[PDB]
Amino acid sequence: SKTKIELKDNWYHLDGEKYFIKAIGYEIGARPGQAPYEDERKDELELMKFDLENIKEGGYNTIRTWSQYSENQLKLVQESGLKLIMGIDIKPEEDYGDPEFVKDSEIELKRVLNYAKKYDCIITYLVINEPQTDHIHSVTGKAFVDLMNTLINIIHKGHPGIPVTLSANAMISDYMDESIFDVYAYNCYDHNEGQTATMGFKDYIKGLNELNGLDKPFITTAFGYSVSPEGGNGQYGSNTLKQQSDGLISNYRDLIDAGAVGMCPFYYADGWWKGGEKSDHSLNQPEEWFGFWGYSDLNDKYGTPRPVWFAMRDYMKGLIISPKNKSIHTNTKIPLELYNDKDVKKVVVKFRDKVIYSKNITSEGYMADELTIDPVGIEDMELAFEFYDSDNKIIKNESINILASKTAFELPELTIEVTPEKDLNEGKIASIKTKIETSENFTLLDDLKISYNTHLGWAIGSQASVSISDQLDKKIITSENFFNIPDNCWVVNASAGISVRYGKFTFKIHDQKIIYRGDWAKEVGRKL
Ligand SMILES: OC[C@H]1O[C@@H](O[C@@H]2[C@@H](O)[C@H](O[C@@H]3[C@@H](O)[C@H](O)O[C@H](CO)[C@H]3O)O[C@H](CO)[C@H]2O)[C@H](O)[C@@H](O)[C@@H]1O
Ligand SMILES: OC[C@H]1O[C@@H](O)[C@H](O)[C@@H](O)[C@@H]1O
Repeated sequence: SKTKIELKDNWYHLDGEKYFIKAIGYEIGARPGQAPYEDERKDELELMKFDLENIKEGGYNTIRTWSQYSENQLKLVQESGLKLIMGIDIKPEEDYGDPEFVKDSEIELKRVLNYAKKYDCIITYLVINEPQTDHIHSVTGKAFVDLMNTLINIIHKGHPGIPVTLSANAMISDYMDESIFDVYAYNCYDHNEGQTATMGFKDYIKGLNELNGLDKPFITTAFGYSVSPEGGNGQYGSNTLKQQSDGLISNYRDLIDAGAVGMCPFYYADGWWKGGEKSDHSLNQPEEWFGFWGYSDLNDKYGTPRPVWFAMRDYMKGLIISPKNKSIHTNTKIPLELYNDKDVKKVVVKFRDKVIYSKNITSEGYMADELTIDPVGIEDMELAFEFYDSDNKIIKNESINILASKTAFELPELTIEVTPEKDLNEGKIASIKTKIETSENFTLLDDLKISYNTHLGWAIGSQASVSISDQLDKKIITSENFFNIPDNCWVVNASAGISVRYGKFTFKIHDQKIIYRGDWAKEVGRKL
């Protein structure tokens, strides 16, 4: 009598009902003094009970993991009521083409499935975490793609009806074909650099979903901020607790706006192990301070929640999927899509302090309806949503900003032409020629940003800020920027973008090219 999972209209459905995955990343075996990949493996059931209870009280309906649970650990999750997105420990730096590696991975996965298939709390498998561009280049995309297929197929037979995808960072694996998987997924971070500086976070991830083809559900397997005392660069590491909390909420809205119907904020609690020494909480390792919970000292096995925990719990009470923030509408009818928890009994939408939508909610979960708006010409509109509880008291406010008209209209447009256009082998030097078709009434703000992300490990590559002050009054605004191509660049994401404003509506216009060195990515690269 197990949960039927159906993927359609780019949503997960459980037992016929659309189901927004409100997950959180969760790693057991990562208390101070512990390292989950090196220590003798323990079930840690007492600490899991504490954690699973905390996570239910934090508002989540799902956990997301990196490493397979034992049967004992799975049964506890099963009995908790939470859903599980279970990662499999398939070492990313290993040779995917090595028959011993393949066989060990297959034997291990089959061992897991043999009991895991009894536990219907599992709603997705993640078959690998974070394969690096250069490594794939080195062992070949075919080795990679063949391994993914092998494991996908073993899961489809061993635990039927459960979707399979992977954990892949959007900043380094933008180029990758994800069409072999059942759902599209990225780890998504907003550090306002490279792709996220040009396109902005919303538009970057949405672009990838469009390139993917808008034909499967899309989820995020990670996002968030580190509150390390120091270390990192820009917004990576070294955030305040307030920055962390405000950042998760900005991320949550943005990624919904990119089409996500499942969310795995990163993550439950700090892992001191992650910067190298598990017994020490290093002041300058961003990676050891990503938790929504932190530990006081080496002996603290429990920890306490940081402000982000409470902001997230509050934010998740009522989710707005449509309309989307920074969306453009040319109809008077706007799709409304909500995912309410059981405490939301009424939703109101206001424009300029006037009710345009009111509805008593009698059942939790997904609901669709339509908003009627009445824009004059091209009208920027802050849509003020209000969620109320059973006592008619507001428990959440959220704005959705739209740009609306009853009639089709012109936006300013940014396109790029990139050289080499199609094959990096054709020269040692690149160019990005940007062209902005302006539109009066739309103000271009600040600097044009250019990114030539050559994908060398985590490094962003060259960027450039170009002033367009001297050109603001022209219909067509141009720029040409040059970049040296590293010999070990196998793929590049070349992009450009600028901020635009219409009344109080601010957004970005941008364009993007993904360009490969040779035919190395015939198998692994996205086919359009
Ligand atoms: O089980 C698979 C794999 O796990 C690795 O350890 C993982 C980390 O890779 C992971 O890293 C996070 C990213 O997935 C996410 O996108 O961003 C955050 C912030 O930058 C990263 O920390 O974190 C989890 C949880 O601590 C770890 O379990 C192993 O290193 C690897 O050997 C193993 O195959
Ligand atoms: O410096 C390396 C780090 O850079 C960040 O942008 C990534 O999100 C991290 O996962 C990575 O380990």
